[PDB]
Amino acid sequence: LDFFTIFSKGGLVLWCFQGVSDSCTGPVNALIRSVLLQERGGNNSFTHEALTLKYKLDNQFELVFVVGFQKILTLTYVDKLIDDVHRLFRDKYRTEIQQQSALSLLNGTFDFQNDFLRLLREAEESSK
Amino acid sequence: SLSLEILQIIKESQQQHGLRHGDFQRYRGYCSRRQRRLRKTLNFKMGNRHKFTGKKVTEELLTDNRYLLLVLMDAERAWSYAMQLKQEANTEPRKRFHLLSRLRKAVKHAEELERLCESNRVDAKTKLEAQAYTAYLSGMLRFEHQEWKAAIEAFNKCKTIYEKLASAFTEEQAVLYNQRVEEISPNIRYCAYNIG
RNA sequence: GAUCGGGUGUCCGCACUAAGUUCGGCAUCAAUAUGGUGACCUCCCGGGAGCGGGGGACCACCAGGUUGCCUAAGGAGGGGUGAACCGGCCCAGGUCGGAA
Repeated sequence: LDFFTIFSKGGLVLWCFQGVSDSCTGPVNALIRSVLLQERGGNNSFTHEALTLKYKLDNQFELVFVVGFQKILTLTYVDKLIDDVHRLFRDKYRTEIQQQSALSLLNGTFDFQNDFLRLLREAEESSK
Repeated sequence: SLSLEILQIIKESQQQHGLRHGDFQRYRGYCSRRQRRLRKTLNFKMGNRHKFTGKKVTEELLTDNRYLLLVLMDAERAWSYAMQLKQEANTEPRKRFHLLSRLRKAVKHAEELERLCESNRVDAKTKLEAQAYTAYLSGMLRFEHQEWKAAIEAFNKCKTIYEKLASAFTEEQAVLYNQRVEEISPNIRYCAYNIG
C-alpha cells in the first residue's frame, strides 16, 4: 500500500500515514466527484491519472475508507485488508462513531497507526 | 544526415489514436493500417501472390528516412497487443503465455532497429533514442517475466539516457522527457521494492 | 480613399502523401507432466467355447498446468458434413458360440 485515508462524510480526515511517498493534494477529490455525480458503482473503478484508487462506504456511521496503490497490478488482498480494518474500526472506535455530534469526534484521538501497521505486515506476509 | 524523433512520433500518435482514454485495440488497428499504407506507398511488398519472402531493410535502403518507421510500427503493434492482453488476462490465465510470446518478440524488432541505427547515414540523436526505447522495452519484458535484477538495470540505463537528453535540451523541449521518466519512475521503485 | 499594387478557392480526365469505407485469395506451430478415447504390437493368470482379469511398447485426437533456439501468425474459439460398407459408441431384426 502506498496511500490510505480514513475521513468522515463531513470532510474531515481522521487518520492517515501518507508520508513522503504520496501527498493528498487532489487524489480523493476526483473520487468524491465521481461518487457524487457519476455514481460509479463499478467495484472500485476510476483510477484518476497515475495511481489506482479504491473506496469503501459505511452508511452506519457515515464513513469512507480510501486506499490508493500504484497503477501497476496488485493482488486481491487489498479488499480483505479494507474489510478487516473497517471491522476493527467499528469494533474498537464504536463509542466515537456512534455519536452523531462531531464534537466527540473532534475531542477523541485515535492511535490506530500500530494496529494498521501490523495488519499491513500480515497482508504483506500473506502476499509474499 | 537524416534525423528521427521516435518518442515524439509515438507520443503524438498514441494520444490521437485512442490511447488518450486507454483503448489498445484501436491503436493496434491503426498501427496495422499505417504499416500497410507505408509499405504500399514505399513499394516494399515482402511477398507476392502465392509466395512470401521476408526481407530485412539493409543499410542502403534507409536513405528515405521512412523504413525505420516500419520497424517502429511493428514494435508498437506488438507492444500494444501485449498491453491489451495484460488487461484481458485478469479473467483468462491462458493469455499470459501469448502476452509473453508477443513481448519476447517486440524486443527483437527493437534490437534490430537499434542495430540498424549504427550506420553513419543517420545522425547521432536517433541512436540514443533507439537505445533508450530498446532498454525500455527490455525492462518492461523482464519486469513482466518477474526478473527484477535485469529490469532495474535496464530502467536505470533508460532513465540515464532520458535525463541526459532532457538536460541537453531546453526546458520547453524537455517536458516530454520529464513526463516519460516520471511515468517509469514508479516501475523503478516497485522493481527495487520487490526484492525487499 | 481616384487610378494603383498583388498575394489565397470556387475550374481541372492532373500527381503524391496522412487518416477511414468496401470486396476477394493464401496460410493459421511445437516440446513437456497427468488423465481419457480409437487402431496396431507384446507379456501374462483362469476356462470344454463365446470369454473374464491384470501389465506394457508405439501412433492419431480432445479437456487442460507450467513452456519455447517457433514464425509475417500459429486462439487451448465456434459450426457443419461425417461419407460406399473405412472413427467408434449404444446397436433392432437377423447371424455364430452355449441346454440356458
